[PDB]
Amino acid sequence: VEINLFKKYYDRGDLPIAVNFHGAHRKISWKLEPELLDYHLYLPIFFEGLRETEEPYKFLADQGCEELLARGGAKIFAVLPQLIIPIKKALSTKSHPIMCTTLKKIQKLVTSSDMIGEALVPYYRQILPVMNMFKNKRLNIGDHIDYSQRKNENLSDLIQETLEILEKYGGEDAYINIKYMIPTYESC
Amino acid sequence: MREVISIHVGQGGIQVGNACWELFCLEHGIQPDGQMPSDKTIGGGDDAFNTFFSETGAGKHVPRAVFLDLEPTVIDEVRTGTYRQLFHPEQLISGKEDAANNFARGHYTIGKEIVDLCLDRIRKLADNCTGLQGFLVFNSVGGGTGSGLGSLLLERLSVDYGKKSKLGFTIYPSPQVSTAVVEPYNSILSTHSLLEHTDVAVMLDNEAIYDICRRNLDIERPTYTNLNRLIAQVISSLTASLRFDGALNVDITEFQTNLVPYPRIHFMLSSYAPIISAEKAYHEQLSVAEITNSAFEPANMMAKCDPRHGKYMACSMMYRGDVVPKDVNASIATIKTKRTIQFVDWCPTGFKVGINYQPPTVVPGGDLAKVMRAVCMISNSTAIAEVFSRLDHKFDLMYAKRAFVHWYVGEGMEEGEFSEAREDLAALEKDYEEVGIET
Amino acid sequence: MREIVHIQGGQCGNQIGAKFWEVISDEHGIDPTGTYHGDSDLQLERINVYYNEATGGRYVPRAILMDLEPGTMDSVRAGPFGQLFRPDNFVFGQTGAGNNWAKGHYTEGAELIDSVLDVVRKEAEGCDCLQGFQITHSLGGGTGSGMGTLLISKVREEYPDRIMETFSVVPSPKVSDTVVEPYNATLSVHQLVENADECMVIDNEALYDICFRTLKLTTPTYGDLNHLVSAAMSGVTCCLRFPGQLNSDLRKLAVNLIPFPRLHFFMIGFAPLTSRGSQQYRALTVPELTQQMFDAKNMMCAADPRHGRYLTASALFRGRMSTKEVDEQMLNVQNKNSSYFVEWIPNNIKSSICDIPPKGLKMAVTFVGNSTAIQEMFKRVAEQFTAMFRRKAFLHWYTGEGMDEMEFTEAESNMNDLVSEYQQYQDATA
Amino acid sequence: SKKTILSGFMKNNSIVGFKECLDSQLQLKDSKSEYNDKFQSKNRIHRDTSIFHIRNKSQII
Amino acid sequence: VENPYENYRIRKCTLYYYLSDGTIHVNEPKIMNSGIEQGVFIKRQQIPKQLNSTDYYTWEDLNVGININLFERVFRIVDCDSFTKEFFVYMGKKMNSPERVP
Ligand SMILES: Nc1nc2c(ncn2[C@@H]2O[C@H](COP(=O)(O)OP(=O)(O)OP(=O)(O)O)[C@@H](O)[C@H]2O)c(=O)[nH]1
Ligand SMILES: Nc1nc2c(ncn2[C@@H]2O[C@H](COP(=O)(O)OP(=O)(O)O)[C@@H](O)[C@H]2O)c(=O)[nH]1
Ligand SMILES: [Mg+2]
Repeated sequence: VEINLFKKYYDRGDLPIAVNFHGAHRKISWKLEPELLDYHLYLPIFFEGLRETEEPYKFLADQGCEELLARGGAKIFAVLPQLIIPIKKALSTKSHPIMCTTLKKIQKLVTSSDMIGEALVPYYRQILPVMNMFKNKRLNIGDHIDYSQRKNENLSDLIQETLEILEKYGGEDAYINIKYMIPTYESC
Repeated sequence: MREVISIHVGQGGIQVGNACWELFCLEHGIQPDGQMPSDKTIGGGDDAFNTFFSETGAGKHVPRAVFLDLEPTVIDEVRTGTYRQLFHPEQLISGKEDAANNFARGHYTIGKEIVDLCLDRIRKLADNCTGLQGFLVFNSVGGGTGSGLGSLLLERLSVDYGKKSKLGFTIYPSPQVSTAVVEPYNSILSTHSLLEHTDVAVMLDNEAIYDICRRNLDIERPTYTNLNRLIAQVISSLTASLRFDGALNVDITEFQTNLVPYPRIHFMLSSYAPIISAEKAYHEQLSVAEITNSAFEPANMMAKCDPRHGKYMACSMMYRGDVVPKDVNASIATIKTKRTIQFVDWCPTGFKVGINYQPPTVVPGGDLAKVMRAVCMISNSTAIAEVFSRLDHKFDLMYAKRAFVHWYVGEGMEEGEFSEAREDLAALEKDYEEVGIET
Repeated sequence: MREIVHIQGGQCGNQIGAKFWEVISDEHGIDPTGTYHGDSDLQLERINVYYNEATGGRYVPRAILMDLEPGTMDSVRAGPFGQLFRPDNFVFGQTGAGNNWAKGHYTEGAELIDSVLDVVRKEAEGCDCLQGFQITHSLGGGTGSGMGTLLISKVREEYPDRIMETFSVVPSPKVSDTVVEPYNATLSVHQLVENADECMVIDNEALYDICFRTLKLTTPTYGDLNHLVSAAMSGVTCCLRFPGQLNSDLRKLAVNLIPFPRLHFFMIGFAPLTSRGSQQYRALTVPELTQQMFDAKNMMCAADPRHGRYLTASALFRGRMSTKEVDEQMLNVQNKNSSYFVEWIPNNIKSSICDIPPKGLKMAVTFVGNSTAIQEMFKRVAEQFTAMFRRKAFLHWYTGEGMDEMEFTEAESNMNDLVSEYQQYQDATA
Repeated sequence: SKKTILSGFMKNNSIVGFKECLDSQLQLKDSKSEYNDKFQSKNRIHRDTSIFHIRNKSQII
Repeated sequence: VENPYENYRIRKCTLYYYLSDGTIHVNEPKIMNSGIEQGVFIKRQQIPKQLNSTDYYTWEDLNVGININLFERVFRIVDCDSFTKEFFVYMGKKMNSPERVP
């Protein structure tokens, strides 16, 4: 798309979000509370916004999406099928921080509500191949300490953790599916 | 009263078994129909065939052999061949579906339905035998069915019979020449399987015999049959002392008393001489000294290995012909003298010598010529670790990112078996390195 | 034993079989009346692979003809050797698919496929030991790309452990004969990737290029192209029907060629091919056989092999010949062209020898190579597909028959994902 | 009568360059294979030892 | 073989030879209660004298009361159209006496 969907939907102005941050680092206040909010109209857009690369949209979309996932409740299950394309394309954007953020978002999605792993099981073909290529790549600094784990950009460790948490909830067929998609995966 | 049983598995096993069985029949004077001719007798003595054949009571003879395969093409061809009247027609066990180079298929899926018939035939053949010496087993290692069936048969036999000696004549894949692409996997798995179950193994790779045929036989376009004839001659030289009179006989049981310093190290490499054509052989002396020098010449090793890269552990060598023990001892003196051949320190003398009287026979239409004196040498040496190292590296390259592994996972074998063979070969390498150091 | 049945659909596959069958019959010495008049005894030993015996001593091909319009089969019946086919196996519709994948996969094909499924079930049950199935079809046509694919899915559902072979003619963008080609090509490959055990891609454009350059013949025709395809098909399974040093059936090729389950798209080629004028002068030797093997222009596809790296290669030779020179030539070809061969698979070549030559040739070669060069094919196909789909052009005909654009979007996503995953192993390093 | 005997019936339904291949390349006997070149030869209890050494430079192939 | 009433069947078909380009066509007319898929037997194409040969048929190679080899099958030509009689007498090619079909 020529212009980002979150861009043309934020200058749209119908977002209930406003940064207005007076806190430790940053925060966002909302003129609409989630129980009034309809997730069908908004969650695809928020997951779409993760692809955006220039400020303040990245922070806005990240915070909104994570808090929606946290306090959505059972409503996430219904909007699951629509979310597959944005999370696939954001992962395909091949940018390192974008993969890190969307990786964390997938983790919080899977752990957010129950009875969603089985529903996502048919959908590995969309989302795993991007992680397949970079599972191999990793840093080998040697003896020395790594001081950088304060923030999480180690793509290999993060994807391995996501595979672990994903399989812990997927079920019986999840293991064979993920092994089929990525060969080097190891049983847990 | 002394006998051995021959097992052939795989297409390579069959194509070498037919070659060696032609040689045995010609050497014992048996017509391909199996009947010794009423007139025209070439073999004196009695029960000479008893090592490899058994009398039917009146007339012909049946070999003490069994043929195993899962793909019926070669079995049908041999049953349509001229040796149709020779073999018992229900010991040529043929399956329906080939394992298709898949070791897991040949060890877990389709070999289990043929193993019962094979063991029943083994029991039936062994019941006739009275002084069972041992079993010979032939199989190309770079094949799924060959490797899997050989492993399963050795596994069953080691528990069914126990202490009976078995000799595996394996044809390992060449260093860089190869026909398939998956052969390192099944080679490593099969060697792991047979390491703890075979008493003696012989190296028979292809590039070495290729270069021997090129350099000596002067053949530029050779085929598999000439190779099989060479291995057949090696077999005949190995077992001629068992059934033929000689000044210093050597039994198969007199190998596990002479060539295996430790239970782990039982892979040996062979050599044979002379290799020379009838257009060429008749201008030279073919004397014992020069023939035994050609025997230890490194480029004439039957397997693609360099003996100069390691020490020698033991060497058992058999002469057949009109050799003289004084001449043999004098030649061994020179061999011990020479510089480039050095032995391990804890082995003061490492030679076993055998002498047999009658020269090796020649196959009509073959390649070799007739000579009084022939030498077949079997050596255990520290230099053999290089092939294990290189096959380990080749296996490592493909197993690094789990290539071709799912076609083995999907036939019932678990994931962790490959690493077992890997660690076994690592232990073997460490064992060779530890033994090879001086005190 | 370990025999194969034949199933073909659409006019393209019908024409392919219409040459493949008399190619096989001429190899086996079978007359158009089905009575054996051959010379060699080996011509009948493995005759059970493709032929069934009937009373009166004749042989019948075990082929199943399907089509949604009867003109093509009514024409192929009048062709040479057309009487061999059993009239029972003909299954045809009365409406036609209109080159419409949706209509040939949802509305008409789903209804019609019951009878052809029954007949193929009967054929598979009849044979003693099933080895696999083979299909020939073109992905530029509606009835083919729909019914063939749904048939592949149905057959795979019932016979998971058998072999599935398909010869796909994919639409090239240069010589295009139908406006709606990209839509059905993409929709078909989406289903084919997850069901077919092996697929071999052929281009009419590459066929014309070979005919014009190597053969140097004035008038190429569909007969010549079909004969190319027929010789290529026969070369694969000849070693299954005839003895050799290293017999290598479809399972052995599958094990030796496919590294990962989703990569089973190959390109094939045949040698030698020479013009009529220079056919006498050339002296058949394995070195020229191999140099014409690995020549880029000799490949049956518009994909350029030196634009990518070979995952693996396989060659099947025909004729009496020594193995030392064979594998030595293979080694020489590897040492001379190490840059085009992927580095983490050492010795990535399979070689097989069959002792029986094709009819009239001193020596022959069939090459099958799995390389990274085929990514550009899917690249151009997807480019045309998205160029057409961005405007929703020609979409109402497909969506008026129960399917929606979500299917097209998912098909494009999976197609591009396949392209990316196929390109992945090209740049992988140890 | 040079190039206007031509029509759609005749021209397309005629294979051009892939008919029977030229002779002097047809010369293999299909039934004659390996194991029959050698193992199906005949075999004999006493071989024929006569060998000839021609005074001609051996042809190269 | 298995038919109780019959042991040998007879199929009847018509032959057309186009004079524009020398192509040949064969087709068998439909017969009610026959249980045979009857239609075109040979497409409009040139037919060589033998299989895998480039020697084709010409109009002077056709006659009545004679056997013709089409793709290893042997047809017997028993009767000819009237127009063919005038054509052959105009060209000067003689005909034999036509009989009736067994
Ligand atoms: N020396 C020698 N080796 C052979 C011969 N034929 C095959 N081989 C070896 O066998 C290996 C492949 O295995 P094969 O023996 O051909 O087949 P297999 O062991 O029966 O296993 P499958 O192919 O699955 O049936 C090749 O790498 C060759 O090195 C032969 O005639 N002589
Ligand atoms: N090789 C070959 N290709 C053909 C032949 N006839 C048609 N084609 C190709 O098939 C394509 C059309 O396929 P189509 O008829 O729509 O397939 P269908 O829908 O299954 O009948 C054209 O692009 C042609 O290039 C033939 O006789 N041989
Ligand atoms: Mg085999």
